[PDB]
Amino acid sequence: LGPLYAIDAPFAVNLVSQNGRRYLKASISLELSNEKLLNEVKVKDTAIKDTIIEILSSKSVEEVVTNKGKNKLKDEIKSHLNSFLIDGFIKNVFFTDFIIQ
Repeated sequence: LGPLYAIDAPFAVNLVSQNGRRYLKASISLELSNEKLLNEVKVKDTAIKDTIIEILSSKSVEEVVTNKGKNKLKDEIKSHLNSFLIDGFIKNVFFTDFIIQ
């Protein structure tokens, strides 16, 4: 059980809506694999926010309402952040707020 790191600014993106305009709002926490990564994730906050925004803004409503979609989502977030982190890796991704408008 590693250090648990909340991203304080909530995320708010457009989903792909080929009929209307639909919005995802989501509060995300990351489980860190070790303490050393805690400074790296603070240093790389901007990069991390840019990657999450690209992942979430690319999905459709159908792709995120099911649990299989949310779990696809978490794995995508883990692996894209883990492609550039160096001092550790993301163990788990947690939503504490998730809602579509």
